[PDB]
Amino acid sequence: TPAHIAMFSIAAHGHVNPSLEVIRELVARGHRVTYAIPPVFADKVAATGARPVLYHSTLPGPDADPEAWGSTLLDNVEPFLNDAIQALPQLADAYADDIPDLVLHDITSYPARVLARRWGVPAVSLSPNLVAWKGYEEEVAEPMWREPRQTERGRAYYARFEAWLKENGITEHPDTFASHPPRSLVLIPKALQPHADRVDEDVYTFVGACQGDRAEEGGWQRPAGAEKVVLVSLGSAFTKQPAFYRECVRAFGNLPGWHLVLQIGRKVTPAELGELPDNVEVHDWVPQLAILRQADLFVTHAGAGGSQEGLATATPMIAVPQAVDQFGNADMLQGLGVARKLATEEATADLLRETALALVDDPEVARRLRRIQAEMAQEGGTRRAADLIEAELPA
Ligand code: NA
Repeated sequence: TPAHIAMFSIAAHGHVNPSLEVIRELVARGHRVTYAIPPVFADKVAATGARPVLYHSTLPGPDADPEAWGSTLLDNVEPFLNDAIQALPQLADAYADDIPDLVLHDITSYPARVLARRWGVPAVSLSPNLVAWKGYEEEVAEPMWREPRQTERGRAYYARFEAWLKENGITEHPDTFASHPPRSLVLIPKALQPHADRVDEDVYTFVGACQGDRAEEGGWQRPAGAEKVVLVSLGSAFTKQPAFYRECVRAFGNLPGWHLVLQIGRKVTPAELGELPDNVEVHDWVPQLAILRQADLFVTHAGAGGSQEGLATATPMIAVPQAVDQFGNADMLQGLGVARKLATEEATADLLRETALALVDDPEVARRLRRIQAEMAQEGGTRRAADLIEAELPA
């Protein structure tokens, strides 16, 4: 008689993709898994074998640019409260006489936390980004929150948040409720966790290893004259670059022994790029892994899949973030001695080239990558996380 594990997330790729493999494995293990998700991701979720439970989220669909979330931290954070308040009852009612044995959820789902409590079952939080360490509150939250909190808006945000939890028997402060889960699996490698020396390892277990995505075998496969392959697979931060994808051509084009995979405004759109040399393939859509598995350098936006897979593929990286969060990845990657940090004003054909020739020729870069790949192997992937989830399953 199967345990019911209820998963919760929102319609955003970065909050669904990282755990799809885990959900897939839990189903493969015989658990009955339901997955609360908006309709746009129903197909995506059903493909894991989980039953989608549909609800209406007022958050921006997975198909939205980052003008659409908002410009200050209260603009970033309020939407999750607003959504949660109108999603809670939908979800409570959809699960009314089918109370799960265990609640799993991406960090964005406030309803999941509330319902786990209301139902008196354990919740397991699944983080696709870094988590709080012991000390973050004083260290980091304050000043960041220091100002918005003495504004009329921030006092009302926090007021409404209190009241809403109070409605649901919860007395934890909202910052506690939101940012400090009792139990969490962190889906990024420890190597990419700030001040990771201080994460509480009763609460949090790191499971950041590649287990999965398209584990496909063969994507594109190296032309058998390609000494050094450089995939440029998010290298940018998704913004217009009629100079950066072209700076990449000038860096690697006709560079003896090199071969350059570019991936563009992934809607085609150009004959900017111009007179492509013979060792330069450009595409709108690539299989970042089979490539990375045979690539020797990776120019990247450096988000989770991207910082992770290059580490996972022991591929040194030229870090081209263009976002404060990936500025922390960049100096973290760079901090580990396996990448050099670059912004677009900086990522010019010359400096791309000499940095590329540094990194691929640095035998210690390779040794460090080996080191990190081994630590991620240990952390475990899908089976690992699935184990940890079972180990909670009021069973
Ligand atoms: Na490699």
